[PDB]
Amino acid sequence: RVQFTTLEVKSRAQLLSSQSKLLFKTHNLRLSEAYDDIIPRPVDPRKRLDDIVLTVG
Amino acid sequence: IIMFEDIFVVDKLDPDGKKFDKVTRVEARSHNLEMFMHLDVNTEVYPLAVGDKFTLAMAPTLNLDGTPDTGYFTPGAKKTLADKYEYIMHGKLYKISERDGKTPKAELYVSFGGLLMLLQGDPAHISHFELDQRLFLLMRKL
Amino acid sequence: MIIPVRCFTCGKVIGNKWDQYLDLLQLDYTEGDALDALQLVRYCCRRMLMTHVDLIEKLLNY
Amino acid sequence: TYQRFPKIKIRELKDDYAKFELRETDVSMANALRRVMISEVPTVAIDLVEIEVNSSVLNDEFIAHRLGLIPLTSERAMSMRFSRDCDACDGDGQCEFCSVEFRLSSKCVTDQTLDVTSRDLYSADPTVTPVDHKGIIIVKLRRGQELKLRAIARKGIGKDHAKWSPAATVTFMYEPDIIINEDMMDTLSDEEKIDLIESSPTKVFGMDPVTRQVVVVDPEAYTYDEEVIKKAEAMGKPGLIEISPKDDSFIFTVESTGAVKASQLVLNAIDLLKQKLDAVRLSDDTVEA
Ligand SMILES: [Zn+2]
Ligand SMILES: [Zn+2]
Repeated sequence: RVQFTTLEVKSRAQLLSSQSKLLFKTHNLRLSEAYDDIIPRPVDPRKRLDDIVLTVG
Repeated sequence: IIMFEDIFVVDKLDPDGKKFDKVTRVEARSHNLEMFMHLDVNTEVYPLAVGDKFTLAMAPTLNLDGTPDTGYFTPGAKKTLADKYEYIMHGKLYKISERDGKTPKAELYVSFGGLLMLLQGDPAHISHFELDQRLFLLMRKL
Repeated sequence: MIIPVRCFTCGKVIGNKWDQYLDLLQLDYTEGDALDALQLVRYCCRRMLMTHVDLIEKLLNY
Repeated sequence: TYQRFPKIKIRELKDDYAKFELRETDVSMANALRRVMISEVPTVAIDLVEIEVNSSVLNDEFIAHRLGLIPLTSERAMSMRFSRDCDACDGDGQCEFCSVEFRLSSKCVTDQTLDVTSRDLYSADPTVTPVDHKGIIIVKLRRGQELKLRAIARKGIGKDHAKWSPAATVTFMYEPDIIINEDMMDTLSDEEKIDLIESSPTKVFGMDPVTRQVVVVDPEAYTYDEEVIKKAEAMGKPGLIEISPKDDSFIFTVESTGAVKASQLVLNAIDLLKQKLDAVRLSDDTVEA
């Protein structure tokens, strides 16, 4: 399993794997979709806050 | 003439490699006649990729209505035989098996020498094939 | 005993190039470099000159 | 159906290092000539010796084996008869048609140890002499040791013993042609091309220092190691260099060891391959007509 950073990298890697052009160690790779979500992180540079003050009450 | 003709598309390869000094089980299926191919062919001398178009024929003779049999082992050129294809094989049929559950479950077992080929589909198309028959495998990639 | 006149496999004559091999081994040349000056390119005719015991100088004392 | 037409091209030609090409023929004309030139062409060699007195350190049967391996010259090698073909002369002497004599005689009387040489064998016929550097050493005599013998040399086929063969190393290669896919050469970087150049055992693939291109220089020294094809096979460019041997255009690297000339070796080979294929069709001609 592998998780890319954005959606365009996945859409490019699937188009590269659809033409059977991804050859690694004399073994073809057929990239397919599988809902696993090994890291529960939203893939968006605007929805990933890194520093925000939080209070409760 | 031609007993069965179709245009397939390569679905998946069983070794899925290159220069493996073996034979690849190229699985293919039709789109206009609902067939299924399981022909073994090596990728080293005849390169095939996942996703292509190729026609396949199956004739009991290659004399083009000039002789009803094959003849000797080494056939010389005589009276413009059928050489329009690119991949010509030879083999003998040995097993006709059926299956239940679905309508298109009639398979076809043939052996072109040491290789194998499965042709699963409806019984209406492969009804012209007898038992212990000497067939051919005309193929051309386009 | 003495160096053989011909190679055991190839057949190239090497019986004469023994005094001029010890004459070039008296200098600071390497054993792998003293055979290139005698025009030996294969390793069949080089193992005769590289590995050979000189038993006649021990057998000539008596 | 009919015959072929082979074409040759001699690159270099000196004594015992003749090098020539052989084009437009299959492998069974370059192999069935090597198998005749390495074992079938007859020369002369010392067969029977007669030791009168031997007082050296080595045995009297160790010298008879070493004396037969001396590369004697042979100009009248095909014009002479064998020992069994010559029923006359009863052996044992200079018959001048099937044998020749040699006379070795030496004695060390001084203080220092003198060794005999191949230039000491005096023959009665000056056309069959040992070739000659220092020479072939035989024995080493102390103060008081002598050696005297009498040798007889005769023409023999090199299939019986390994002393009559005048060809040490006669071989041939296929001389392959290599091709480089220029559409996939720009995929690899500079370090990948450097690592692909350094993976070859022999100097087959070079590099242009003005454009960084893989240029073929000296393609006749590949020697079929199969290390360049397998290097690009386990990389990001499969099928980059496809190497296939030609069915024709061989090259010959013959050696004649000083006994006969290198030009006369392949001539006496094809002059005997014309008579080996001669007694077969005349003995099978009466069953045809
Ligand atoms: Zn050797
Ligand atoms: Zn005689």
